[PDB]
Amino acid sequence: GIISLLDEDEPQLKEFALHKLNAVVNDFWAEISESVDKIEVLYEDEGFRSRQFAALVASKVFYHLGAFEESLNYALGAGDLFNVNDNSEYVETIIAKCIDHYTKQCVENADLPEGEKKPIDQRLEGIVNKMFQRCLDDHKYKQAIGIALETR
Amino acid sequence: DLYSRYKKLQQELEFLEVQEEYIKDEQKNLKKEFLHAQEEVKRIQSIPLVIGQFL
Amino acid sequence: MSEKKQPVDEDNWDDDNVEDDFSNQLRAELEKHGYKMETS
Amino acid sequence: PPPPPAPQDVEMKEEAATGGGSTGEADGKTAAAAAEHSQRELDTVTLEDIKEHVKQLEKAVSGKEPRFVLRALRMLPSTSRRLNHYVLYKAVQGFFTSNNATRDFLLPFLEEPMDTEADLQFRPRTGKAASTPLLPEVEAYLQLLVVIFMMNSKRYKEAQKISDDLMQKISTQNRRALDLVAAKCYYYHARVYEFLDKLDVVRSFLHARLRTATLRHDADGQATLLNLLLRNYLHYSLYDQAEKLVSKSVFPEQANNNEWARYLYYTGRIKAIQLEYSEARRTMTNALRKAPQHTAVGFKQTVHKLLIVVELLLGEIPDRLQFRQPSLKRSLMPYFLLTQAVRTGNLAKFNQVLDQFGEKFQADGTYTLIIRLRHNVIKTGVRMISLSYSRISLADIAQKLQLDSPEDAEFIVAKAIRDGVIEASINHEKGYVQSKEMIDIYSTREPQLAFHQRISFCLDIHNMSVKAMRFP
Repeated sequence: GIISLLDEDEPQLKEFALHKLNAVVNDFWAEISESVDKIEVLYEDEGFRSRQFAALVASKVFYHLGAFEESLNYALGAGDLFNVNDNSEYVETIIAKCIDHYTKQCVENADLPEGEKKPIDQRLEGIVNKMFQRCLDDHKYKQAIGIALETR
Repeated sequence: DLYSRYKKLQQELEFLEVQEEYIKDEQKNLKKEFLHAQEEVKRIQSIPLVIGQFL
Repeated sequence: MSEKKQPVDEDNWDDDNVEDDFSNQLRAELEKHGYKMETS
Repeated sequence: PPPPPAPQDVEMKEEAATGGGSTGEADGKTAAAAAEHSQRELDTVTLEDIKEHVKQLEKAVSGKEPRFVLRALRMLPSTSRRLNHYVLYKAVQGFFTSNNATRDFLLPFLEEPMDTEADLQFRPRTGKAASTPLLPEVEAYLQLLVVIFMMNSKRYKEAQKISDDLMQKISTQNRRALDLVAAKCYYYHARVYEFLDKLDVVRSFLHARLRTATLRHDADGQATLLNLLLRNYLHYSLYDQAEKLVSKSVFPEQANNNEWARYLYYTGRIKAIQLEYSEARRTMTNALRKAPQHTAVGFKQTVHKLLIVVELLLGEIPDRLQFRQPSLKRSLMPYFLLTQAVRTGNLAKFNQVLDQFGEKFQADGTYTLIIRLRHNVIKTGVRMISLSYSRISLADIAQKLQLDSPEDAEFIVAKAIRDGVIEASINHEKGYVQSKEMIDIYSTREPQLAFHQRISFCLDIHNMSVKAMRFP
């Protein structure tokens, strides 16, 4: 029971709840699954300026429950500190599914002549052009042309 | 060889996908022809039966 | 197959299954079941 | 010195299969699981659990673990000469003087198969080198100079978690050997960790170890670590069964065929302690008939005493004696009289069995039985007598079971209608039940409702036997 401590309708107790989240979220994996609804309340609220972190622990708990397309939605909603991570489970499986959506999206939009596409959501392209520079400046261009395969 | 080591895998994969569909249908037709074989065992006789004895 | 929590853990006896279908029922008593005749 | 040749033989028969044979069954094999030496080695681990493992005493001290852990090398095809080294070192135990080099000198012995050479690439040899020495050390938990070493040996097995998580760098399915060994050794982890105290950060160890086995290698790890997590949440306070209520991802191939049985048993104890009669007794029944064999002496017995507690709580149970091991009789000296107190309707005996055996009832520790067993006695009464007579009176049954008033008999009959056993109503003037039984209820279209499930279940098992006929 860590979400009933949120009747203070500012983000300034949502932040103490998140300071509880990033402390004991793996123990309280049972707890947030009911709190999916109020995490949605946090994402919908533009006045909640920590909505980046709302989508962060959203994709965390959906990575726990096995949601993956909504892990993609709130993975894009997570922000700029999303792609930059070097972690070996969470961030690389979800950017695996994300740039898998990028290549299947570029296939479907390569199957879609002259526009009318689904646009670039504002947190794609990050590790595309950032791990792409790892592949480039690691001086083997086979990934650098493998993306050119994958985008058509 | 990160350019075609992993992409030639689908090449000889599509084909046994199709044979994996295919041998099913060949089994679906050979039951028919098995029934035709079994019934065509019995078109010549066993109304007009003659009598010998085994030796 | 011991792989679980457990490494810390018809003479007169199948007649006792019907007799524990009978233990709350008429042990022998033989007089009661012979004297229910003559009270009327 | 004539008996230690039997561990000398079975030791080489084990790692011949494991090392050389399952390394060749790892090189290019495992189309689904062609590592049949993995199941052979789990058979030999059950064989070392039947026997003494290798060198607990064996008329000497510490012979094999300093010996065979050297020089594997996986090289040019004269590594059978390193096997000849392994074989012809055996003049030391028979002829020479044995010396103590286990449980203290093992700390560089585990680093010997890495510091010889770049031996090979696969992790089942590493899991071999940290399991096949160290599992012969765990079953001697005399807590003096032996359990801190089980502790550190399974810290090396936590390094085996590390070298399970970061070895082959993606997709070489050696988890169908290492999770098969790791099921066993993580149960022994939980055993040795909870021989002393409850495990606290080993909970997060287990959480992240369940996390890493999610999709990339989801083979025998998820269900076994979930058994670990379930018995963890079972032995201690009961807060995170809502985790199974929100994250029910519990359905593998149900591979080990007894893991699934005892898994359904443990979650039957869960639904027994949450609240259930029906679903809990049917999964207890399915685990009961899914008892694998009786080839393990009296291990079904205590666990069955705690299994059919819910059937005792049904009230429709006779004496349970067909299960009774005669060595269980001296422990069911409470439990036999308890099911006798189920068959009897006495109240003073209902509390005098408690007053006589509350300590073994605490050994059960599941007073959910006694919080509803009085209610079970009155429901046994209402089932019997309401199946017996058509228009009974509430006074007859009431002052036949000592109720002393009409209105609590009314509340009994009312909460029995609310619990829905019989039609029985009240000829309301001062009570005095007017009621009926129920024959001519229905008998023809209603069976053939359930016959859809009968024969659809049959055709499910038809197609399952088809997909099982697919295997040879």
